[PDB]
Amino acid sequence: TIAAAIFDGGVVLGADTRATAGPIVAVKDEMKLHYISDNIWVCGAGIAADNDNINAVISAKLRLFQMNTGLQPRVDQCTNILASRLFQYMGYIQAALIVGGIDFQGPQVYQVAPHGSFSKQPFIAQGSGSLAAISVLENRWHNKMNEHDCMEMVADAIYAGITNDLGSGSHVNLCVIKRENPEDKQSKVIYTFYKDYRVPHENDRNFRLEPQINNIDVEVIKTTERPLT
Amino acid sequence: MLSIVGLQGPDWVLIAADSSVSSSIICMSENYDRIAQLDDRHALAMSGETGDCLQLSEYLQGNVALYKFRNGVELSSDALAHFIRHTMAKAVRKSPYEVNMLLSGYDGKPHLYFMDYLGTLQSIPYGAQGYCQYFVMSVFDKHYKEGLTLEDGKELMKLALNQIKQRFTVAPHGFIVKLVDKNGITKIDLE
Amino acid sequence: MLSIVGLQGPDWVLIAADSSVSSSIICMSENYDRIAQLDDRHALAMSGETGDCLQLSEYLQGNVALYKFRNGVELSSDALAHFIRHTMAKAVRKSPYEVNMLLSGYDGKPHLYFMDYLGTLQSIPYGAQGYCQYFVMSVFDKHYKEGLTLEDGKELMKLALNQIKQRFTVAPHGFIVKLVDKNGITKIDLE
Amino acid sequence: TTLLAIQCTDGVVMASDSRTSSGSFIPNRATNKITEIQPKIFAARCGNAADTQFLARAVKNYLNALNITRENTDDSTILVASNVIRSLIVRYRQYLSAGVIVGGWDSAGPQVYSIEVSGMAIKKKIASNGSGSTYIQAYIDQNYREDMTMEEATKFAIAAVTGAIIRDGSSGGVVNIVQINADGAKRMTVRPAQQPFNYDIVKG
Amino acid sequence: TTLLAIQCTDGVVMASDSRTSSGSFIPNRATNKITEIQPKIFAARCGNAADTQFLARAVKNYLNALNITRENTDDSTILVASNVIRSLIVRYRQYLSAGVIVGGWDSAGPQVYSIEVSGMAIKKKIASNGSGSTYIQAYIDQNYREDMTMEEATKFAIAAVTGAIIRDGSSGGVVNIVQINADGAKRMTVRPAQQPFNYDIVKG
Amino acid sequence: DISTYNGSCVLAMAGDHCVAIASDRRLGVNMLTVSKDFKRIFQINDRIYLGLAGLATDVLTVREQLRFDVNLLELREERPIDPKKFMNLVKSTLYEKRFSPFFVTPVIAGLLPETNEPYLAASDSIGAFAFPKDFAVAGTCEESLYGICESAWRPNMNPDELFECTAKCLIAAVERDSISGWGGIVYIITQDKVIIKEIKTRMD
Amino acid sequence: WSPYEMHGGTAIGICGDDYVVIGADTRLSVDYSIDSRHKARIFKMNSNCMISATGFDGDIDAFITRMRSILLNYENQHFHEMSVESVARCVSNTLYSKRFFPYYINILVGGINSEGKGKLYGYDPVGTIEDLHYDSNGSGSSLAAPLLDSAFGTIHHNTRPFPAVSLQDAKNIVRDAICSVTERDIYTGDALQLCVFTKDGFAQEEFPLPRH
Amino acid sequence: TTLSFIYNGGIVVAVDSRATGGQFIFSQTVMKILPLAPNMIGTMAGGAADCQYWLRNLSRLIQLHKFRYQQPLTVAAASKILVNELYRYKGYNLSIGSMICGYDNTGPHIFYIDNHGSRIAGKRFSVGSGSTHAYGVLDTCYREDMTKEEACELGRRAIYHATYRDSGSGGRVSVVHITQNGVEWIDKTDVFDMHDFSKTTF
Amino acid sequence: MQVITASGAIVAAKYDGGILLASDLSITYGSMFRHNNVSHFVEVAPNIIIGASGEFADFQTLIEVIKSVILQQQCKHNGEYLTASEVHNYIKRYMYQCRSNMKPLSCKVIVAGINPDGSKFLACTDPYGASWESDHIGTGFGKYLQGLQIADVVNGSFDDVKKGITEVFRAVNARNTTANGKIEFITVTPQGINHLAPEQIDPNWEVV
Ligand SMILES: *C(=O)[C@H]1N[C@](C)(CO)[C@](C)([C@H](Cc2ccccc2)NC(=O)[C@H](Cc2c[nH]c3ccccc23)NC(=O)[C@H](Cc2c[nH]c3ccccc23)NC(=O)CCCCC)O[C@@H]1C
Ligand SMILES: *C(=O)[C@H]1N[C@](C)(CO)[C@](C)([C@H](Cc2ccccc2)NC(=O)[C@H](Cc2c[nH]c3ccccc23)NC(=O)[C@H](Cc2c[nH]c3ccccc23)NC(=O)CCCCC)O[C@@H]1C
Repeated sequence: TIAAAIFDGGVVLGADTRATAGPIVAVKDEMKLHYISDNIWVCGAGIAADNDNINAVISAKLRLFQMNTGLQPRVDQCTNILASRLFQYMGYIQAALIVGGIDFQGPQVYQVAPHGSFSKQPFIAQGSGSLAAISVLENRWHNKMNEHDCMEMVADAIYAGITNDLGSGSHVNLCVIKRENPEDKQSKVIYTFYKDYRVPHENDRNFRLEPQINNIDVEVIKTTERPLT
Repeated sequence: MLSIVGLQGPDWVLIAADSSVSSSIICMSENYDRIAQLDDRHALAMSGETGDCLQLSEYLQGNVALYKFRNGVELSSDALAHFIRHTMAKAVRKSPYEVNMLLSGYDGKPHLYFMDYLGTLQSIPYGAQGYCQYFVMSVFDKHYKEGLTLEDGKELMKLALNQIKQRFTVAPHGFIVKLVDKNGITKIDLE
Repeated sequence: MLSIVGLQGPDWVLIAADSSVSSSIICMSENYDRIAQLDDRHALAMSGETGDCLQLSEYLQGNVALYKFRNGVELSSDALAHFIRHTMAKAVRKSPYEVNMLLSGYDGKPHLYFMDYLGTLQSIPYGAQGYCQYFVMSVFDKHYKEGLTLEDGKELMKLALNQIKQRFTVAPHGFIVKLVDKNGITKIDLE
Repeated sequence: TTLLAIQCTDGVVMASDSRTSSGSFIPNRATNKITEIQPKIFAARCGNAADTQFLARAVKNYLNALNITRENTDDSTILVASNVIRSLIVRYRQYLSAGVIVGGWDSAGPQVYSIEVSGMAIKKKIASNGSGSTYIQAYIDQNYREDMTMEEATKFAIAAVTGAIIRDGSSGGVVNIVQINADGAKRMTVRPAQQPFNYDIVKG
Repeated sequence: TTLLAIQCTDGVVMASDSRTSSGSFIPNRATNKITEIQPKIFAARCGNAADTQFLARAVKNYLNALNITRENTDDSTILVASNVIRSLIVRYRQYLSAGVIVGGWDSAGPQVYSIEVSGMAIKKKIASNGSGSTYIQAYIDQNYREDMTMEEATKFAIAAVTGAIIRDGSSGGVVNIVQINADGAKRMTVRPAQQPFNYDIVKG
Repeated sequence: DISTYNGSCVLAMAGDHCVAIASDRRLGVNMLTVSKDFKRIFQINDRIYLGLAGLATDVLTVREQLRFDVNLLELREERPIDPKKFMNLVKSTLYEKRFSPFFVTPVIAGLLPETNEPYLAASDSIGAFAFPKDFAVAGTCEESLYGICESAWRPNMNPDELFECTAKCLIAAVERDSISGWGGIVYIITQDKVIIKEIKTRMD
Repeated sequence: WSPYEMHGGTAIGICGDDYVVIGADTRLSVDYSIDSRHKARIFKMNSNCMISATGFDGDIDAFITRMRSILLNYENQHFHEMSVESVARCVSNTLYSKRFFPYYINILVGGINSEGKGKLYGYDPVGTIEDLHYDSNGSGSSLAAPLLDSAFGTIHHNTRPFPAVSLQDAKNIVRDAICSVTERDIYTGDALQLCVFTKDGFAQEEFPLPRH
Repeated sequence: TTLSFIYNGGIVVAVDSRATGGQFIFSQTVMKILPLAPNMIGTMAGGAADCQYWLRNLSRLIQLHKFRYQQPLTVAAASKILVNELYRYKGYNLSIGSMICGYDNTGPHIFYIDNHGSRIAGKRFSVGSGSTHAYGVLDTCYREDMTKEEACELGRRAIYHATYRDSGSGGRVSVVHITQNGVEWIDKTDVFDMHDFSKTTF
Repeated sequence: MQVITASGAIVAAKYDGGILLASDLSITYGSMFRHNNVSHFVEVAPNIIIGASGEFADFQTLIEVIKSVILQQQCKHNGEYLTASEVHNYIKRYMYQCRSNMKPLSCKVIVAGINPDGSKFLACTDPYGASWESDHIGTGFGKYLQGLQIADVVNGSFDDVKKGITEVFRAVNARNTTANGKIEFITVTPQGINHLAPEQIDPNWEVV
């Protein structure tokens, strides 16, 4: 479950932290919200390596763009590059991305489908828990909502996916792209990443047999030690 | 598709069969008798799934015995061959017996019948079911003389079986060869 | 999936291979050498399509010779094994060499390498490629003593090959067995 | 999807629904299916959003390429856009599953070109595409008039796209309207509350 | 195929095209797709002609069976016909690919029941089925009135089936109309010359 | 399947300033045990070890490509590759084959150069890397290792206790995985030495 | 069309000298969707045994209904409730009666025999019966099986006597294993129905599990 | 891996105990020898449910014949009953690889039966994924004039080597020694204990 | 499991006074909005209503079967109706028998009733005969587009459960292609089954 909505002064992206190796939770604290530029973040659903590499590649492209050109990467620019890259792979790179950022055109949230389709929407939810998240976003998102309301809404959407979707779980990470000065629309676009913005307590391991009963006796055939050099 | 060979002579039929039974790539046994003696006069070499050849052999032998007991007379080699063909044709229409057979018999005159799984009944002087028919036929063709002596017939059957052993990729570990003649069915060793 | 077996000893490697080459169900030849002597020190038993094993053997032998001529030194058994594995891994990524090999070698010390078609390189004391690995391993496991004499090793290889012949359904007509030791590669007859 | 481009006397009215459908899920219910190729060239997009968006991107690229070597940037731009979309749909016929109604205004006046998913480009005064357009075919036939102005064509296009929205699951949401005249393009959004009718016309 | 049964105040108007399609071939261009189950029970048939004709045959059989043990032959006959067609479509869901609009008049008045190919029987005042009905959905929505009389519903049904005929290749030929009131059923054939419009409404 | 062609079981584990990385020693061809001496764990550098679980082919291909890369990087930079930098190198190596993935899953167990902190990096076949602070699991015994380690792992395991769970928590997993096992080997990388203990697992 | 849903959820049985503890997650989920969060998959069958079922829930219910009817027939026609051994054999026979249209359900028959001993039987969908001392079924069976193997080392040394744990030690092993499976299995969670069959009979506890 | 061989001292039937679905070892304590009659056992290889259910049903049929008729049911008879019952389900995708071993009036008998309907009499059989390895041990180390201990060890070692070389074989070798005096359940020996960890070649 | 004419999402949730079910009154033929004002719920007993999401032909078959069984038991029990538990048990058995006969009913069936003991009974049988009793059940995109809106208020006040179901069905109308028309609400309370006026639950269209 990843999501991203636009509030009055910026964008709130959010993602669960579960990565699944099929039916098994491979990662319980996986990072799906990825910095693209100081003004653009991308949450990602789909194949974990696909999202990681597409986000790293477009982040590198826009970092080069900002270093050479000196220009703040645009959310539509990031989305166009992601959409073109995902389209040239014909959906093979399974990265359903949400690009949330701020540029001179304000705060923008785009979705980029794995096949290279893209769309600017006020709020987006993608991933296996996208429907549970998008219910929350549909019933909670409104124009010019404030930063905290959108934070709570996006966190509740990620949490809806966590609770309802088995492919989604663990914590809610958020990122809030805003401007350092809400009054000034030319003020620096900052991002605040809330790692573990929600850590659902009912999803914590309630029990643990601390004196682990173990009857497997380890027999060492051979022990060889070497200096760590 | 196991190797069964048949060689009808003037007054005998040498009926050989792959004596080795395998479970996939494992040779389970090396003396497996695939020539079901349906009667004291008829040996039916069978080539196919061991468990379908066994069931067909049991059914055919039981029906031959039932004919002999119910009717005091025994089935002729032609009559038994046509009964087997009737069984195989009924099956292939309903549930094919995946068993290709050589019915050797001696009802006073030697008989050898090619009997495919479908129900193809054909009296033959010699024949084979399995892939060995691709290897033995020419041998027989090149070396079968009319009026073979039983020893010349044994040499010819040994020739065909050695052709299988030497040239057939899936070469049987050995063959069980039975002589069907006026003395009944006797397991003869080709040496 | 032809039967190749290997048995590394204290100072030798007995490398056997199915000596019979077949075209489908026909045994075309019975003395076919599937153990390509890549070098005077290395015999690569090959199991697979005869025409892919031949091409891989020619490439590997030519590259070993090229290494020996270009560089005055010869490839080690480990180095040659890793070069073969590199070839097989490149192929499997591009166009797999459907050839499972046992690289026996003696570069001053006996070496036997399991080398699957994919590029699985593993030094082994004994091994097999084909279905014979299901039949010979236990034999070796049950009868391989550390420090085997070359004659005990020959008896053990004969044991494994007779296990293939007796229990493997697709039983090779025979095996070509080569001793790879300080004297090079010599076709030895297990009797 | 519902697309309806009407070449009127005084301009082009490109209407569409806003529903992107992923099965029975609407990943984008405010989809802008009429892409602005140029200020007065728009591409109503039907089919794979990736494919049709690539077509819009590539036709923008090809129209800029058309203008590399010329100064009459406003000449044959709708016709060239249609030709390029046709060439891309034919060239990527295996890959692209996309039909584009490229409508708008250029030096040649108001023009609508329907490039079907097959890659068949045809100049139309009334072009319709998408699964929703089917439901409104008879409606269009009985309510389209060649003499409709851009206002009349806009009202008709809103009504037709609303009918397709109501009857088509793949069509829904707002009616995205683009009115392209010589002076430029005006975008309008007819949200379900502002649409002439809703689900209640079904059996009544 | 186009089928359009309208339950009016004074009767039922079952319109259909007459085109049986075998691929792009019309084996029967004067197909009577509205089968007379009983003098005032008719089955507009969509789908496999064999399957729908078997459904009509079997519902005639089941309605006669319904009347074996009763004398109120005119009671619940449309409803029982719809129930039976539903039961046959569900029972032969694997085999039968058929949707039947059973409309007509019985003791309960004028009734139209659309039994979809799925086997979903629903009482409707306006039921439409077939590939051609799709093209007229919006048209029906914007031109059907619950207050239409059998004359008004007949004119509307002819117009709608004509639109479906024009736009649907699978729909064509004449409009077969059945007007069932308490007094019985009147069949009409609107040949293409008598139809309100023709192919020329397409883009104009 | 090719992922289970060579049964694998790799298990890295975090202790108190010490990592463990254990592997089953089996080289199996599907259900056949070829060897009990297969090396899946490779010293990348003094404080980085790589356990490659999966196709022995790809295990050696990726171990040797990573050795190529790390040797070149250490020659150019004249310093050992950092565990994080080697993790990124492994991710790059595995995603370079994104469309033809290696059938190997890496488990990087290292000590961070400065703080000697345990560094676990488990990834899928294409470099999607997790960085568990407790344990990394890979191979055909993946789920088994996940469960046993999730229950068994405790913070601040000293090299003795860390080896004890690596061995026990690997024995439990391999002895439930038919195609992996046949002995284990645990590399305990502590701040000053590496202890390679060959552990007795079941040989069936 | 597969007539199953392969729902998931994990069950873990541990027999003891005088007890059988089967803990099963109550999650009824499939295809990343949770149909129910509390669908008890352990059923008290009679005063001697309980049946834990994992797998397709329709098959679980059909099999449990059939086994309840079979046990009721047995209690009527024998005037004593079916023993855990007899119920275990009936479970094997019932699962095999659908051998070619299997109940895609894994069964644990955990009960107390006439000797007061805890008897646990593990099954596959087609009715293989293993008279075992601990077993795991369901989506997290692979996760939990090594956990029970460590707890008992029976897999490691299968000829050594089963190191039976206290009833509470078995309950804690099942709880910890279910918690681990829940942490790693997406189809296991929302609760742990921890049922214990002793001489006292059937005693059910519910423990919250992570619902993510 | 199951195996059964007749030698001069009787029948030695050694089976592993591993039930493995896919690559996961579901059990290591499953009983793959089923006693059918006082002097006759059946081994299990293939579908565990199929093998155990059908050996249980063969035991029921043998008991029915025993109570119905004074004539003892031979091992050949039990094998034929089982192979007819299995052929009744020919095409039903049963998976039974069994050895019906035991002593009857005619002495020792092993019949390899399978769901395919095969029924092969023999003095030496091995069924299951590790059958080839157990065969490698048996055909090589088998002697007709073995001792009871030597024969039990031969079966045990054949199963152990099959478990080592077969992923589908493992657990504990259950060794039974059938004689004219009945089925003797020699013992269950963990193949883990049988492995020689002094040796390094395997 | 073929769904041609589909009933859309159902969202049932227990509240203090009963079970509030909600569903559009639309049947969709494929993606087409085919029929309107078709209640996806059928009152089978005075305190037992049955809805279904999916093949509405299969829902009609099931409702005919349920009504025949209820009538049989009413004949047996002097007009006394089967309890919601009994009706759901029969639906579970029938749908599992249909999935085992390989002719499954392609409809997730909700049984919402008040048992004679006054206990709210909300259960659901999926097309495969897998059944479960919950305090709230979503079928179709009423399950997926659900989040915590129902779980957080289930068994709460009628207004809270109505608000949560309205949130879920706003999500359904926004994001379900087959969602058409007003969402009818039905309260199954110990005082009977009340069909509340259908509501047009509008997605927030300021998003554009
Ligand atoms: C809500 O809906 C969330 N759902 C889950 C499944 C995220 O946990 C996704 C969709 C998530 C996206 C994501 C993005 C960035 C990092 C992690 C995760 N998807 C996954 O985690 C995927 C699921 C998956 C697998 N295959 C496909 C195909 C299409 C779509 C989705 C998927 N999981 C993975 O990619 C696996 C990660 C993995 C497996 N073992 C690991 C060990 C250590 C570290 C990571 C491991 N990898 C694979 O399955 C291998 C793929 C090989 C392809 C050739 O996120 C949203 C928010
Ligand atoms: C020789 O080397 C040994 N090989 C193995 C594989 C024994 O483990 C066999 C052949 C053995 C026979 C056997 C006999 C009696 C008891 C146990 C085992 N086979 C198995 O163990 C099989 C392997 C298997 C998997 N799928 C098929 C299909 C056809 C034939 C064989 C197989 N395993 C099983 O049958 C499973 C046993 C079992 C016990 N508890 C379980 C819990 C959960 C899952 C499985 C369990 N059962 C199933 O796979 C049932 C699947 C039903 C799906 C609807 O023995 C010789 C000696």
